[PDB]
Amino acid sequence: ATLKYICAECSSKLSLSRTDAVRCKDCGHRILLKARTKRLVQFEAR
Amino acid sequence: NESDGVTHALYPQEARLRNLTYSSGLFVDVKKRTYE
Ligand SMILES: [Zn+2]
Repeated sequence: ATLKYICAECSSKLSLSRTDAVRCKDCGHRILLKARTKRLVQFEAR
Repeated sequence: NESDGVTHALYPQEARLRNLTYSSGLFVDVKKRTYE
C-alpha cells in the first residue's frame, strides 16, 4: 500500500505535505525525492 | 543557521542541492579593560 516521496539521504519512503514540515522518519534530513510514476513509460529502443 | 530545529554540520553535496553557503564561523577572544 503506496509510495508518494523519498529521503535523498536515509533511503526511506516518506509521504506527507503542508503543515507537515519538509524533513524525515529515522534520519532527520531536509531533502526529498519525488518517486516514480506508476503510469508506465515506453521507449522505442532506437 | 537553520529554519527551526537549528545549527548543523554541512557537507558540500547538501549545500549545493539546498542553495546553501558552505561557510564556517569566526570566533574572536575579546577583553574589556578601562581607559577614557
Ligand atoms: Zn531521512
